[PDB]
Amino acid sequence: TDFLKIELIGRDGSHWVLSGPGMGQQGVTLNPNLQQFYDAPVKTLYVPGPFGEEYAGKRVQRREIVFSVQAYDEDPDTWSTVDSLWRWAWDYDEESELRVSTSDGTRFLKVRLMEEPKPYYEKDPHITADNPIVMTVTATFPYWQDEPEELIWTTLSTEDMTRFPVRNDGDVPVWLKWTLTAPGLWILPDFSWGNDMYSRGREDLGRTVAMPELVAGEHVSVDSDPRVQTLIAVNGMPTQNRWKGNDLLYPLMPGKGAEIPVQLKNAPEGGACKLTRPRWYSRPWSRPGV
Amino acid sequence: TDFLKIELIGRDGSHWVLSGPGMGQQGVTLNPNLQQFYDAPVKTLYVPGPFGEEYAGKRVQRREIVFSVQAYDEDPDTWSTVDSLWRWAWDYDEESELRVSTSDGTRFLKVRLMEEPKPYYEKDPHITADNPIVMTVTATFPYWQDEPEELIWTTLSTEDMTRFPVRNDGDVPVWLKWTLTAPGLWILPDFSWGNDMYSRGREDLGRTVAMPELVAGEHVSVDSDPRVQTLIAVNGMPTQNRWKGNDLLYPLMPGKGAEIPVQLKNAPEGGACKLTRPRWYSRPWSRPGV
Amino acid sequence: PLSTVVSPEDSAVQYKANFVGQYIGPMWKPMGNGWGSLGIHTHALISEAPSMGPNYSLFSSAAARWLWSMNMDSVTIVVRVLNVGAGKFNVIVCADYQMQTYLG
Amino acid sequence: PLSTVVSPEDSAVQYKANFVGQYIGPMWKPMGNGWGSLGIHTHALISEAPSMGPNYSLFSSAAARWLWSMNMDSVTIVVRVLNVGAGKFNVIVCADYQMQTYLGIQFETGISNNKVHVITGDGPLNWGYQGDAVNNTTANGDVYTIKYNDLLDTISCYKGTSLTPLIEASGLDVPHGEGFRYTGLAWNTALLSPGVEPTAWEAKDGV
Amino acid sequence: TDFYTIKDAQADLAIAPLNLTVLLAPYSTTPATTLESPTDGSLAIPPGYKSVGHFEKQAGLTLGNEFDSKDIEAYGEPEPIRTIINKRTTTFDFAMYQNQRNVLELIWTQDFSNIQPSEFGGIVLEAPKVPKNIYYRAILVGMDDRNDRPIWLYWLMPKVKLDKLDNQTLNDDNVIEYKPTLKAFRDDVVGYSVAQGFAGPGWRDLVATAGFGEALTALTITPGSPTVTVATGASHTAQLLVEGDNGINYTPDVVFTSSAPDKASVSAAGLVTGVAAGSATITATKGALTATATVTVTA
Amino acid sequence: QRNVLELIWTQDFSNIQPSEFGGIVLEAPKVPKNIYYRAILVGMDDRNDRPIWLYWLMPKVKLDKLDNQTLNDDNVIEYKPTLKAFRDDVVGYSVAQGFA
Amino acid sequence: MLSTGPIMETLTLTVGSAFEIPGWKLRGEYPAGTTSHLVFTDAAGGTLGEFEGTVSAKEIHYLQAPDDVKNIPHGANFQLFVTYPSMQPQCLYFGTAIRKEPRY
Amino acid sequence: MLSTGPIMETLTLTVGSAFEIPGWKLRGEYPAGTTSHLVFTDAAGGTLGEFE
Amino acid sequence: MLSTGPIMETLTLTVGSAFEIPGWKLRGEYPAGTTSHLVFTDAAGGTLGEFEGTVSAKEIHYLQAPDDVKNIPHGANFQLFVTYPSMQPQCLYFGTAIRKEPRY
Repeated sequence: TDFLKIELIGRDGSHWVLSGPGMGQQGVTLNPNLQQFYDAPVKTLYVPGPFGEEYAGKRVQRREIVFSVQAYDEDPDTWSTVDSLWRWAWDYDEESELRVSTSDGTRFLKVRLMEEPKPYYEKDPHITADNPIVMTVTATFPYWQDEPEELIWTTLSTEDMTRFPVRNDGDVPVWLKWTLTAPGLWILPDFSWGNDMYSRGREDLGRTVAMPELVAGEHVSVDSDPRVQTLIAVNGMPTQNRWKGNDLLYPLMPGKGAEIPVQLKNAPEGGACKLTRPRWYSRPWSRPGV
Repeated sequence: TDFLKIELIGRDGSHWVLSGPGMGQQGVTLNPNLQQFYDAPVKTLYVPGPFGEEYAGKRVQRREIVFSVQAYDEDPDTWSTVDSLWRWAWDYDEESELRVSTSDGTRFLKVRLMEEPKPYYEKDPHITADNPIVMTVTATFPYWQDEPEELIWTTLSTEDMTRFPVRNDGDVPVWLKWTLTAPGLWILPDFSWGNDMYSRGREDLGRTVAMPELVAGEHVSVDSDPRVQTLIAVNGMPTQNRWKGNDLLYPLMPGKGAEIPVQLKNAPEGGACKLTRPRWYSRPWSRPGV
Repeated sequence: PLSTVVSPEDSAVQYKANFVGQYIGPMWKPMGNGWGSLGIHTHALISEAPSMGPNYSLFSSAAARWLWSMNMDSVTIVVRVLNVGAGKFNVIVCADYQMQTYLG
Repeated sequence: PLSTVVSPEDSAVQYKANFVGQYIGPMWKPMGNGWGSLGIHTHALISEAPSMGPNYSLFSSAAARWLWSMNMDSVTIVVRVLNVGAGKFNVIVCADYQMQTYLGIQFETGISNNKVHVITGDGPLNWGYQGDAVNNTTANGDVYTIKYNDLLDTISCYKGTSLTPLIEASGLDVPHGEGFRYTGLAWNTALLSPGVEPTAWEAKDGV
Repeated sequence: TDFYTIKDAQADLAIAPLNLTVLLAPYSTTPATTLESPTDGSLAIPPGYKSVGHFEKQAGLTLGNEFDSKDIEAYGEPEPIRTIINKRTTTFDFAMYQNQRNVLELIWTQDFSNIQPSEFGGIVLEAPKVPKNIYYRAILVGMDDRNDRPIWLYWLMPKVKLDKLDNQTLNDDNVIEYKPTLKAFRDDVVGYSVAQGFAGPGWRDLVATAGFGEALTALTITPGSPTVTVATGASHTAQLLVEGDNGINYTPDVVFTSSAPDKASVSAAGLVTGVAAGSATITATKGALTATATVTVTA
Repeated sequence: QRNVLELIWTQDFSNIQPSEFGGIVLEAPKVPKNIYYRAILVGMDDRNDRPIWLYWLMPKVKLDKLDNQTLNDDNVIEYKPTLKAFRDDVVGYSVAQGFA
Repeated sequence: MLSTGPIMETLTLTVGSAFEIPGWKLRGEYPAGTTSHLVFTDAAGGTLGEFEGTVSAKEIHYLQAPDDVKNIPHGANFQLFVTYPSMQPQCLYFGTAIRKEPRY
Repeated sequence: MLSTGPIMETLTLTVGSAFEIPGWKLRGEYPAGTTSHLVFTDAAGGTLGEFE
Repeated sequence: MLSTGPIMETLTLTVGSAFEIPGWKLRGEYPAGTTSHLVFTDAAGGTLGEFEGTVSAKEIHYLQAPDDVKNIPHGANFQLFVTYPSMQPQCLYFGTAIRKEPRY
């Protein structure tokens, strides 16, 4: 259909249109009955309670997408070429992109081979030259993503302050990334947005955390993502060591957004701040919500 | 049919008529074979005995309602809008209301997404624009609820007494809630109603318990249900901490009712009392019990 | 929905503090001098209400931050105060989380 | 099942506006002259913040209403304005959903009418005056506080930092309560050039 | 209203395929968008489409339509509220007699373009080792000629494939016939699997009755002041177009006459030739409707 | 005619414009369209010049199936559809029978 | 359903493209003097755009330059009203306005 | 079901649109002088509308 | 669907081959004065290419050069507008460009 277009960018940069307009131009089409593709798998926890069990929170699970493709051509030699190219477009160590484009834009999922593919029919595939490949791919990050929004603020003043416009249009919280130049003392927002995950939802409404003073050449990446370390110095210095049990704790909650303040002081040569905000969605397509 | 209406009010306040008069006006209807919807799941306990197993008690269990809905529209773009709205009407962390209206009245059940919904057919949903969504929702509180019956008694006297008519017309015991102003020493009834759960059914027929003397501004809520701390003060004072290890012990058993007495003493201003009797039922519809 | 609902961030706030109970309370967070730097002084010799100040058993200066923030930039503070002796008393508005920069 | 239906205890609410973006935005519902009757004037000649007014390309007098409604009868409106010409600027309090009946404070700037009035509205763009007029010159960046106090049934306007009422009125016949808690602005100019217009606007429940 | 008026049945809208033919083209051939010639509205078969010849009269030609349906059931309703047609499969079958190259290619799913006859004309057509999935473009066009005004009704299938082949019995009194069934697939380039169309002077008569477009009520004509030359040259003849209010050219249907043949002599097709200088009246009539034009003739 | 062809092809041919010479082309839809109609099946028995009109009202009918059509050089082309009746919410019935 | 309502629908917006509603999609019977308008709205109730349709005898036509529909975002609500002479306006099509365009 | 009873039915309201119930939906034989009225109440029974 | 919307589509591009959209697929009635405009852009929105089609009575034809289409990579967005005389441009087709060529 023209309302939905599914593409794959392989690990080698190959482009395949599996469904939608232009499907099968590269020889590979998408078969029906694809599972764990739309909604992010979330499991809920329950503890015993007075009336049965009480809700105790939710945990999102990694995606296990099991789907199938047809590799087809009129001649067995070119079918073999197409089948080899399709196999080359995948790996276990490194991930390939899977884009879904609809009237709500284009959202992609990074997927890798969970196990070896199951190709061909019961007989040798050169007879039909049109064979199915069963793919069991996995998404370690189960959220459908868009291109992250990047903002740059550079200044030549010793002391300066700016407001970054930030907004979470997705249905899941996102974690902000900062890239701060050195030297200088940076103060970054860590607003809770009403999140009671530390019982300080409104006490931390305007929370700001002051990063340690940076020496020359100590450019820092400050990622609030729990997967990675918060402070990473580009030169290998232990910048987190001089930070005294303080941290970025709060993601950008869905439906929330404001002009978050970033302050720079004691910067003899000015400074540059880069803000990266991810755009995570639980579905390949969804209308905006607020 | 016109004898039964089923509604959903989402976490965002959207209104959906799944079944009954006006069903499908918002694009979503209800498919047959919905389970754990009528009777509250209860498990009975048994202990070994000389003649087999002896009755040991009952425990109510949370509801695991698996039901299918059908989202339909003539054109795929509007169908996509309908499906997105239906998905937005649900959440894991917060519950949405599910109302059943019959000749017995309207009773609601608060349900949340137990796991990710399973949408669409094997092919892409834009072909048909008429697709089923399988929802596995859960009810942590398994009883069907009506709006509680509330009564208010105000007095300007330093010492006074009142009687509240109370009667459980449902099939499950309900736990009373009180809201008492301050200052003043309140004495509240905790009648057993002949409940032998503590082996004191006849001894506690006219049991009354005195709340601790409330200081000015310390209006309290006294919720007898076990999911909630009994005494909670408005100004954050630890009233139950002052209250010496007492508690409200008995629910209002089905079929029981009386004019329960409330006593107020040492209240120079004269105070107010509010009694909230919940209306819990084990089925979406049932004739009144006597 | 946004017409009917009112967001917590979009709501005027009103805070009070009396100190008549002779305890600091959970709404004041000490700043600069650390935990336990605040105290309540009765002033029972004169007909006066208790007042909040530094913990003079340990410190001669102290600071407290109201636990919750305001919802708009324009702000009004009303303080009924007592001049027991010599000292400097700062009323602080438009402060950051750690009270590093403010007007007063 | 409900014994009584009681109106929810709506809390105090506050709103801000500064007119920095490109267009007016949906938070300002146009009135009187219909949709598309409002615009933003940059005022870069005097090096000031952009202001909100009528779109003089096709209109002269225009009214706007805040999309949301105050939750209490008493209300405070703090407006920072600019005087880049001659005209009339109305701060509108206790209006209905159509700005038919309302109280208001009018700032007139002109050769002989540098004054302030208390006005009662007859439609969004037509009004009558109550009481006398107080002389008042308005400069760029002037801040005015219009407070309606429900307990005293009074409308007052203060200038700058002083707490003495620059203008006052009491006992005016305008309905209050639910359905009459809408605020707004209005501009009326004889010419097709900006006169007195706001660059900053704040509303708050209560006084 | 009486029953006959309520029924408003028209027998002329019953079209009988008195003659019929099937034309197959290789999948590389440009598909037929329409069979009506843009010049004069005659039947125009696109290049690359070759007929299969005769086919059995008794078997006819069967167009099979198969619906896959799914009933949607409501919880509060006993009967299905809706049904969904997932797909409509179109096939057609016929029993063709001739033993020509395209017929045999279709039967054997092989390309016999490289088959070279032996010294005495003999050929041998071996079946492929693996059956070959070959697609064709089909035109099934039939003619119903009534009152010398034929109606060509046709089916265009831009993509057809041999789905099955019926068993053939050899009888010493009957010729050998090949009876294939061809399934139609949806062509991405043209956007449909099967299309039905009508054309011809009879269909032009019956368009308004069938209900496509609007009824013919005004008979307009090409600009009514054409200048023509008596002397032979470029402007010695001028062509007139007769159109209806519904944008249909009725020139073949109308009758061309000249009130003053001396000035401009009009032919049946609608060509006025300048013969003598002056002015002439040209009238084209159709039933009650008529159109007129004043033609200027210069020496 | 147009309504017969629309019912057969599950398409709305109101926008079909005949060509310059009257020819039309009716393409089958990309996906079959689920279209509902209202049906009146009225028959007349003429007895002694006092007709009896017996009719069936189906406020909601859908094309359920279409049988194979055979082209024969001696028979006209006929379209034989089967129409299934559904219950209409506005009128409250799927099929009604009446006399007049 | 005692009272009929509108029909839920979608509108398509594209940058640099004229916003047009063909009259054959709004065919009807409209006496002379019949008006029709279309209103866009955000989630708070504010009007993002108001347009008037060209009501002819048997159709209603909408046609707007891309500049007018530039500011309406993807996901806004729309209502379409037809006011017959001497009668109150009635809603024919309500729904949502999607933006079908290359996203940047 | 010996006694006549009402039918559970729903109503549709739209902002900015005229509320209307067509006559062909409320059919039946009504002699002269018959009066119909529609009453809208809230959750507590308080009347919030009445129409003829 | 009430408004006229673009159709999602893909354009194939080949290195060393001439870009061409055959006229038999961009059919429709085009009065004299009609023009066509094919716009190629990147993720940011920077204009990679502008092309003008040669419209006819019933078709729109595109034919460019490999030098012209060299700068457009795979995944570049495109949109095809048609502008009738005395009318605003209308987006017939939008979508994406893929490359059918030996990848390097």
